[PDB]
Amino acid sequence: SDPSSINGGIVVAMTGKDCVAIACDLRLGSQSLGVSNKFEKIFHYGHVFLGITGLATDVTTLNEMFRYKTNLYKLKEERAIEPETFTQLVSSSLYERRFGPYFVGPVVAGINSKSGKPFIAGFDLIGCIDEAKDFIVSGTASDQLFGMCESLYEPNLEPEDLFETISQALLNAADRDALSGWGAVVYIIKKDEVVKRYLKMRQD
Amino acid sequence: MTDRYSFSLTTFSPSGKLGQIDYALTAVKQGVTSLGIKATNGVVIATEKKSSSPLAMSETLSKVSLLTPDIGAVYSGMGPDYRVLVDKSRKVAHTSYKRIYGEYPPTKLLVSEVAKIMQEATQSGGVRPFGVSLLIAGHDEFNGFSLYQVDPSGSYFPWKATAIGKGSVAAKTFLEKRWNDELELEDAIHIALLTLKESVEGEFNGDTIELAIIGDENPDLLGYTGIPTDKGPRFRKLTSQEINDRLEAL
Amino acid sequence: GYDRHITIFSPEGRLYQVEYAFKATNQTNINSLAVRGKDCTVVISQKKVPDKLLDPTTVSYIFCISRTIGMVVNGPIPDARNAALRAKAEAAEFRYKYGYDMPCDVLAKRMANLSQIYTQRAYMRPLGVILTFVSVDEELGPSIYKTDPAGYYVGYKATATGPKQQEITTNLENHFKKSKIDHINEESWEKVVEFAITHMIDALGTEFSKNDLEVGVATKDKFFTLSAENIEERLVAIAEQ
Amino acid sequence: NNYDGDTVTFSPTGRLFQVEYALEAIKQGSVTVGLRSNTHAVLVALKRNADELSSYQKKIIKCDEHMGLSLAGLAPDARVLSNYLRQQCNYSSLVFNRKLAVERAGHLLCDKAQKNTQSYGGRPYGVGLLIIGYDKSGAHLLEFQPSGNVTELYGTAIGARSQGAKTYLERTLDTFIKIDGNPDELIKAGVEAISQSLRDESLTVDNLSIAIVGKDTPFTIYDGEAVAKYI
Amino acid sequence: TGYDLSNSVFSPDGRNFQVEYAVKAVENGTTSIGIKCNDGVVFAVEKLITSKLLVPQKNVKIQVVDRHIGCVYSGLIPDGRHLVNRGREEAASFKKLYKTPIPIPAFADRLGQYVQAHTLYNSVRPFGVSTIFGGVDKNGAHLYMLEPSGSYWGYKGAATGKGRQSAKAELEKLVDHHPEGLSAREAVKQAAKIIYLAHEDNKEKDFELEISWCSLSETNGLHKFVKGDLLQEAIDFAQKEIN
Amino acid sequence: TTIAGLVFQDGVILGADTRATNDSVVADKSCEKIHFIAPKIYCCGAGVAADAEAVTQLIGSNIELHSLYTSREPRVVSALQMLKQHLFKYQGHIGAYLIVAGVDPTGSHLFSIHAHGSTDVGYYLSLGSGSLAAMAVLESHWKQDLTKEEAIKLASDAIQAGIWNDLGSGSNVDVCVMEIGKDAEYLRNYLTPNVREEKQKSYKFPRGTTAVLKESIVNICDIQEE
Amino acid sequence: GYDRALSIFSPDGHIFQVEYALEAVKRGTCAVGVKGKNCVVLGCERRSTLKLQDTRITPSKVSKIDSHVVLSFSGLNADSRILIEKARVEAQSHRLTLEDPVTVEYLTRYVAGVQQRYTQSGGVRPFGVSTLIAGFDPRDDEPKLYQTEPSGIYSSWSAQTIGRNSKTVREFLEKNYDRKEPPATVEECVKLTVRSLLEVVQTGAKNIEITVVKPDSDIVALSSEEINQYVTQIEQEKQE
Amino acid sequence: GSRRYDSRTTIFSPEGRLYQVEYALESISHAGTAIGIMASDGIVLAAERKVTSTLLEQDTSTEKLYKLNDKIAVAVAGLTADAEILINTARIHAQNYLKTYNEDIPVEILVRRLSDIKQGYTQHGGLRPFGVSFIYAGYDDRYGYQLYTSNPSGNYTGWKAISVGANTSAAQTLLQMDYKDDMKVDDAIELALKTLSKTTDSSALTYDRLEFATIRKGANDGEVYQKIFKPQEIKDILVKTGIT
Ligand SMILES: *[C@@H](CS(C)(=O)=O)[C@H](Cc1ccc(CN)cc1)NC(=O)[C@H](CC(C)C)NC(=O)[C@H](CC(C)C)NC(=O)c1cnccn1
Ligand SMILES: [Cl-]
Ligand SMILES: [Mg+2]
Ligand SMILES: [Mg+2]
Repeated sequence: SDPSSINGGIVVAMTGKDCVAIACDLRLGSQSLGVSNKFEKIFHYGHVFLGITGLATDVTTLNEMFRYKTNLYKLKEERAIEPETFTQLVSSSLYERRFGPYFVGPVVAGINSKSGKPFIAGFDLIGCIDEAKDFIVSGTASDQLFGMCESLYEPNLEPEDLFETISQALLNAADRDALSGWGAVVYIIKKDEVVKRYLKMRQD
Repeated sequence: MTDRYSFSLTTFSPSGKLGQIDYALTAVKQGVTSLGIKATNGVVIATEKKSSSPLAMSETLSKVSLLTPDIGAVYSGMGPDYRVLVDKSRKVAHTSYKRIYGEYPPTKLLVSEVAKIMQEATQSGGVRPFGVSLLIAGHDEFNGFSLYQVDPSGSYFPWKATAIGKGSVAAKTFLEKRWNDELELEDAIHIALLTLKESVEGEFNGDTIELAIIGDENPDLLGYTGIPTDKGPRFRKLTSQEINDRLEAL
Repeated sequence: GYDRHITIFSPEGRLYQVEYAFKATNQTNINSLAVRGKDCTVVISQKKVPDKLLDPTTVSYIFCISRTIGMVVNGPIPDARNAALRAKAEAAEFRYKYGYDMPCDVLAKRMANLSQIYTQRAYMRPLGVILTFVSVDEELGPSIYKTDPAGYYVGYKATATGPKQQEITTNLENHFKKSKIDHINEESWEKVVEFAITHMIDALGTEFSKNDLEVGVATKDKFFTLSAENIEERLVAIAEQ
Repeated sequence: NNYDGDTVTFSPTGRLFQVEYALEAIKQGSVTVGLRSNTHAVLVALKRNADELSSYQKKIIKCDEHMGLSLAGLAPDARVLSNYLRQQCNYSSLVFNRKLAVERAGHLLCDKAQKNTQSYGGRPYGVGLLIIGYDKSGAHLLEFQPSGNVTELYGTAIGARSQGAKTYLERTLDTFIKIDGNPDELIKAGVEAISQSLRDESLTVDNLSIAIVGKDTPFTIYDGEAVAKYI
Repeated sequence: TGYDLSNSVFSPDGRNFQVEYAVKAVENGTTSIGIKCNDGVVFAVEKLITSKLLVPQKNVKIQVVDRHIGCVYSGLIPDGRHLVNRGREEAASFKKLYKTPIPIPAFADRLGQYVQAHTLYNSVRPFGVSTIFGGVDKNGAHLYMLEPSGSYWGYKGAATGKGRQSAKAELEKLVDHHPEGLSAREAVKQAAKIIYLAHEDNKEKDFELEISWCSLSETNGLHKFVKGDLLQEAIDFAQKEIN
Repeated sequence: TTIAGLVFQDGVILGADTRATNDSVVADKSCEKIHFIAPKIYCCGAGVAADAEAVTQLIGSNIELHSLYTSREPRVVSALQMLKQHLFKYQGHIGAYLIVAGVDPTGSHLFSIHAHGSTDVGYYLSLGSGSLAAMAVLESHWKQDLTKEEAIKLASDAIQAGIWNDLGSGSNVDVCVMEIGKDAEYLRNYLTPNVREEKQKSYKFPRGTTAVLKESIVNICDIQEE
Repeated sequence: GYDRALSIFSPDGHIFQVEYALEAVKRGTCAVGVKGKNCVVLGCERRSTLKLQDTRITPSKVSKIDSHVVLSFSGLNADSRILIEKARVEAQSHRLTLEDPVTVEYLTRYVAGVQQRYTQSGGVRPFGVSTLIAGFDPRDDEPKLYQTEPSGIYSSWSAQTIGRNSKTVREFLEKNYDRKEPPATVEECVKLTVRSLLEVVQTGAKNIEITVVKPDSDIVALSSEEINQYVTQIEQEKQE
Repeated sequence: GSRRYDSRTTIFSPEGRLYQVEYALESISHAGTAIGIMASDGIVLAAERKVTSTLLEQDTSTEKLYKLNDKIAVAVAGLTADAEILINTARIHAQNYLKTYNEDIPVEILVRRLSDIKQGYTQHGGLRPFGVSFIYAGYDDRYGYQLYTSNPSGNYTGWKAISVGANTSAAQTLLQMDYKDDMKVDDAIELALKTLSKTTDSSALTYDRLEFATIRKGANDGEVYQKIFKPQEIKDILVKTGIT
């Protein structure tokens, strides 16, 4: 009945030293029934990464929408969009549906190509921006993720330490939520290389 | 009480000319000389405040206009057409850009939007083309400084330096001799004032010349403090005093 | 030669319909003049009641647009009233939306932008009128702003409009060349009106009775027109010195 | 000449040529006569045939139980205007339980025809109408021209050669106005009037069309052997 | 040339020739007048009796607006009716919102702006009527006259149509000989006279007089037609003056 | 949320906390509740966070364009009128509760705007879940002709009252001072009374602690070119 | 909207815009339709002013409207696309509501109706296109060949040509086509179609295109070499 | 009324031609020449700028060659402003197709859409047609490399090599003379520049006058790369082919 928790799933993003990480689980369900264990929630438009939790149809729809918009942006501007600008685009686009919203919890992650500055942001379903320094959480186990992130996190982690922290935050949160899990993916993002890792986790 | 002009007033003649655009360019030719020069660390745009009467307060008539904090515009031709284009240019910067991306548009894209508006006057029903050529100078983070010309047709070209209107043929020859790629902003202002003296008959001073620059960020002109990222407008209109200072070193 | 019938460009780059709207401006054969004091803006205009059957109280080319703004027109009355009603509506709508009284210059710009649209759009003709707006603006002080059929507008220290505008203009030009200031250095509006009338008498070379003039005065927070008796008191003072 | 391309253009002498040309279509139309007394009002119409095989074009149209008209000019335009009258008569009945006044019916036709003369794209109506009716102020006869001018008359005629009938009625004025409580004699006077506009042809049984309305008489049309009595 | 073929086109003079051509239609029409009196107005009109077949007193030309305004016009009669119909809509929507009946100067502009609007576009024709109208409001009596251009002024006396020069001369005498003013019943009589005198320009056909009046004392400020004995008294007065 | 605004000798001052909450949890510990509208006109927003942000940004864009058109400094009454007329239109469905303050050629001004479009004029005002805690402090201490130094103290105190005593409010104190004839000064993180205490343990993991199934490089660049 | 009456009657009772549209058809490359006993063949001219063309991707002159009906044309190419699109839409719409594909006569009637609508609508000019529409009705083995034109008239033809020098190829077909015994086989029908084009085309085989349509949605376009064999056989028989 | 002033843009002449299309084509014949040449391993687009001034900022300038998506580009001949209206529409049609089907738009579908938009202006609306001819260069996985042209009539056709704008008669003769089917991109580059060099109304062909672009399936690992040549890169290729 509650759209944000039909399909389930989570996204978490963290900043580190000269890097960002964004991660997600792989579950798509119809409430109790597990349906797919390959539903990725993290997309990218050039070097800007967007995780989306919530109602799966809107997750897919918004991905297709932001691909569309960023493609036109690039043809007109003659450069890839940056995370700060994209964040504003995400907010704009969600708030224009203020009274018929997309039931999602988006999370922007990326490194500004000109300043080199790590950047993460989160939004509620109608586009209010939470531009955190430390971490952003989203999904059905957001409470669990807040609890993990808030204790596990420390600032200025190196890429390969940040991987461990964000992974353990995701995994232990997802195991305390019925509607998350079934696999997990972790992107480690640096200014000009991005590593993607699939995690081993309990499949219940 | 109907708008029955749903057909183009601009059409192709047998020779392939679009008459109304050509005539709009003729109106631009009769208009007062304006110019633009691009330096390494800035752009300058300039024109003569041709006062219709000495009783008129020419300060109130702004031929040089701020479009965004980092973009400025000047014209030659029909002033009323320019005024409304400035109004639409300012608005389109917000509606089609700032309210989407949370930042002001880059020079080329705002120019593109103005160009579009002028093109539509050249094809839409029941309208004549705009009788102006615009020179738009601006700066943005990824393209740097730039200067664009926009014609009644909706065509736009980027320039290192140019002139439009009355004495544009003579002025462009003058700019070709003086311009190089190592100019500082002060040097361009100096060249702008020299070039503009040739096309001016009567008085030549800070009160009869309008001149603005796209240069460094002006945090003093911002009006507020407390946000490190917002450093202030690059557009600045030179004062009557500031022009007369540079005319002594001329 | 249909380039002379609608608002499109001639081969010369000219809009003949705009130029002919300007000629309609002088169809009334009335001369107007506006000047600025320290605390006020005075506008005077010739009043000609040729018919004895006319009710002279209804013959006016001066309009009270808002409390603060007055508008004198040079041109045929139907277009004058068209422009007056629109200006009133615009001045009320402005106050409602933005919470303060519409400034004189902003109204002038708005009416000019409207006039511009008639020069670009073919189905609308230009109005054959020159609108001279006057107020004591709360920010700018005494203000004269004039709009024409071309959509051009500009501020003025003083101005004159009509068939003999050049004579009135040069008379005013010469006075401000002497005084070397942008206004009439005078405390009371009563004396600024006396100045306005005097310098029109000198320029036109004609004497006036109370019924040959029409006067409008802008002060802080109100614009008002003078009655025939108020003007008479003005004319008496001029004659007595 | 130059000023007759559309209805929106005045000539230099203040004339609307398109209206005057629409007026000309009435003159080409077949004659019809209207006349009344204090008790009854009568229409008489000379219907026109295309040739000997064809029917005779119907000239009279009923608008309500107490009102109707005869036409001269473009018959499709008379259909439009009559249909409008029917609706107005009907609107008055349904909403106000009130029979529409004949004078007010004229005013409505006038204003409908006027809109076509002042606006671009439209054309004037190319038809003249003679409206008869009996309302709360007795018998009435109206003449509608497509310029917009509607005129309350004792009698009149419109169409080709109508001037003959109109001069007759102008002489007979004092006689026929007094024909009260006698429908047949009032019809006779109308049939005699329309006879003044005939040349070569005469009034046959399928040629003639008569209608009448009055005090205790609904608007009824007579054609065929019902008008043989009056030939 | 070609500047007179389209409405809303300025000639090189600065004239709208189509509007001036509408004036020729007005000049071609029958004579109508208005007389402002002490506490009201009086309207009168010449109705040409084209034929004996016209019903007397039936083809009424003067029209009321609201309850307190009278309108008469010369020229294309249907155009005049279209304008009055508009006036009625204006007067109704004014009263609907503001409760009070529309003041006469306010009403005058509502027509003036509407007529003017028909000189702004080539898709419409100017009005082929000069309209004389007025009545009594809270500020007293008012008489107006409105031309095809949308130009209107207040008047002491007004006249338009074929006999306007004749009428105007007669109105100018009344203004000179009665500076303190004219009573309502006086104005009715003078109106009758002026229409009779102005009938020398339309002398071929005989005519029918029609008069109306608003007066604060005589009609309670309401528009009423002059009927019966008062109409006959005015006709007699007029007939005596021509002889 | 806890927002407040008050007037002093030759100016107006706004205050706000920095805690944004979803349900019972703390989504943001450092959010800006003081919104830019014009260089010398600001707005404190409580209620629905997206609605309050979006409404101020819109009016701020329209105020800028209006300023450009009229060649004048924008007025607080213009912002006030535009905000209320927009909020009224939406019948409280834009759940933004605002305190608008500023300086313009007319003088200094302070107004509150509720979600349904009602507006108040006051010398001190407070809105949001901590308004009662803040108003208690303002009512106890506010007086006429405050100095700027007293005004900042009182504003920050009113916000603090909310921070401590109200669960909805928390974290830091943002202040904006708009004084006549001077640039407005925006003071984000004016107070920082809620820095987290150091943790007992570092939960940084030994590398390889997490079990990994696959690895791959993501191509983020345009075209790898020949 | 733009409402101007472009197609109107002239004093002599002609609608010049419709007749001038036929002149655009007269300019267009020659198209010919010949129906046999168990097939229809659509021949089309390709003007050889344009070499360096890419014949894989260039719009082919014969278009499928459904799997069983085809449409060729002469006149303005851009105009033809609009008709072809509308027809293809109507073909699927008919299947969706009637549960049966269109007849060739129905499809022709629809296209003809669209062409007609443009000759008495405000703001539009007629289509500068005449069409040949050919195929077989569902579960029917009788060949169909219809012709439409800008005015909106349509009619059935044993054989017909349209476009430039269609006068000459109609002359040829009128003497060579026998109604009592039409081209019995596919070969004979194709040969008569190629022969008829060879009167006007004046060049070998690149300038001729052939499409054969047979019953039960059996449509195939002939290649250059297949057509070139017909051209060879025709002129070898002619040398005698 | 208004009828008086209506040019009637969408009518046939007695001969069955569309006046405005024909006159727009006459307009386009004065525009700077654009040449497209298709090879087995790529497409070349070469075009001559029209406004030689020394003061024109060439590196940020774009009058001739525009990108429609990552696979498809266009060369323009005619009114630049008109072309930019159409280009922004074509860019949107591409992205709509991508959003709907999750596949890049085939070249012919995009071309047909634009050409249909141009057609609309000749048949209805009473507006002037777009004074633009395009050369479309593109790639998709169905037909591979494709060249098309469209003109103001909305007619489009496919090509192996083609010219639009000025001196197309002279240009098409020269292309027809030297083109071959087994040709390669590097050869086509040379042909394009040689053709412009002979047909140009200018005294000599220089780098500051040209816009140049290639679409190659000679990117890393069998992808397709669009290269819009920078001014220095045009100057290099002019020296390489031996024109300057
Ligand atoms: C405090 C308002 S209160 C509880 O009435 O005193 C605060 C005001 C605020 C916060 C952040 C900004 C930044 N632009 C401006 C103003 N509002 C919130 O904390 C709201 C409180 C909700 C409306 C009860 N929180 C939200 O709007 C959050 C998004 C935030 C975290 C960005 N969204 C929701 O709570 C929510 C709940 N259900 C559906 C959608 N959103
Ligand atoms: Cl405006
Ligand atoms: Mg689980
Ligand atoms: Mg015009």
